Amino acid sequence: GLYPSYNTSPAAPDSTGMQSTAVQLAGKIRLGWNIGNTMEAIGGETAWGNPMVSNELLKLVKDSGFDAVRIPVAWDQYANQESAEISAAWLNRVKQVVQMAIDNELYVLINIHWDGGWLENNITPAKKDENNAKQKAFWEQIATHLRDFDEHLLFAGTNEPNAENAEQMDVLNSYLQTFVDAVRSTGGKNAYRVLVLQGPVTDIEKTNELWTHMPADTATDRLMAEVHFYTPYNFALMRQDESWGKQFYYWGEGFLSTTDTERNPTWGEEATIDQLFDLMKTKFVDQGIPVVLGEFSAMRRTNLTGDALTLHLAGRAYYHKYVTQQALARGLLPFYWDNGGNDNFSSGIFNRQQNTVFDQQVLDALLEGAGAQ
Repeated sequence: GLYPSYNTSPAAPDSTGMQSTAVQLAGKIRLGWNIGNTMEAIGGETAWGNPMVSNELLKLVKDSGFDAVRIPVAWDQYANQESAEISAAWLNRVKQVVQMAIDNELYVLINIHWDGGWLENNITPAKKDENNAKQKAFWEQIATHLRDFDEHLLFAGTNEPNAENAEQMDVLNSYLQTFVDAVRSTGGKNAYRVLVLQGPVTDIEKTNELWTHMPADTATDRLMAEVHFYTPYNFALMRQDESWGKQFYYWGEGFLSTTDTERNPTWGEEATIDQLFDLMKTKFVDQGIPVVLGEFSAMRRTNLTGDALTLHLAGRAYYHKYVTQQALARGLLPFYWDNGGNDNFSSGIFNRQQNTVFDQQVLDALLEGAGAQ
């Protein structure tokens, strides 16, 4: 093999604290929070402006009404490029963060994120073999090191794998199978752990078009699918007008501008959100496969001013409430994308520097959406 085996201590299978099926575990999660721009940051945990994950942050996330965290994690930059050995200090750091989250009674989804793109931007026949070898080596290590956590810990094999056609989807299916095999090979509680597999680009329409099967699993009923959501992009993330379209500042029936109508959406309103989520209910949920809505948020436009800003913030809160509520009604588990920022074009709802709530308006909307307030 390209790399040595990192399945060095496989353990007898253990179902202790692993008694929930995927469907049962999904029923315990109504609202999640991503620790964005932190453990996945290129250059290190603080490189993208957030503090190291703290117990105080995880206590505040739980106390604020979240049931779960999604923890984007980088790995490649911590690995020896000859051996694929991940730094012991980094594996211990991730284990410490998982332990703190579980100490605060959160469910935890750990992934390999974009991670500088080694996998994510390389869903190609040319990279298939070398990426399967690194996927296997990395997951053997991650799974071995985190093997003793109970079913509060879930694994997600990839983030937003760039598969745009059937040929790339076949490569992605292989990367997902490698993930499952590697985790299961380590035994112990990893014989039973719920694993989460990503649709192509985590895009609902591409998933609907290209996805055909889950990986084979030695476990039964321990898999979930994952999609993300930024629809409509013009509202949620777009930071400048383009030749092909304009930023929307406003979203939601009864949160639309009567004055600057050109900043209201021309597509991607409530009916489209329902339509897209129904595709996933049809394909996955109503076939007994829960869906993790692993990443969604519409960024704050604090570069607006006055009545326009007020109207923007009211429709942004409504967008988050609507997405959360409509996801849950259709069996998608909503995980809010928080990049930690509190300035323009950001998504942090907490002030991470001081462990306080920065944006109670969006927090309230998420909790109302979840039926929590």
